[PDB]
Amino acid sequence: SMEQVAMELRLTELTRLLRSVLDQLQDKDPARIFAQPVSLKEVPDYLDHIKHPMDFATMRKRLEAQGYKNLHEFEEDFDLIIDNCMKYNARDTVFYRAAVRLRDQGGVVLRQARREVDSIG
Repeated sequence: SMEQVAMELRLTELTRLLRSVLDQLQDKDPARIFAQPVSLKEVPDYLDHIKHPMDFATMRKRLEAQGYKNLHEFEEDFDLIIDNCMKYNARDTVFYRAAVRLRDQGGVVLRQARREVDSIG
């Protein structure tokens, strides 16, 4: 149908906007702490602690398969990255602190992304 095509075009455009959001958020992680999944070879107890691991590569795979239907889904994954890290690592660690900084800096990007998603529809 023509309606299915129009819905598909909306999703493609949301994907484009979320790709630019993802890039902007990942630049706030210049240490690349959150770039890849926590290695289960290197942290073998991880899944005993963190039930839904997340990282930027995994989000990028979902994004490129158009697997985010709305901004809320995407934000959920971003918050996982932060929240996972702030539980596994203590306050006095470079990892915890990288998360706090990513959260605070990413808030600004996400606030305008929400306005753009609503505005453009």
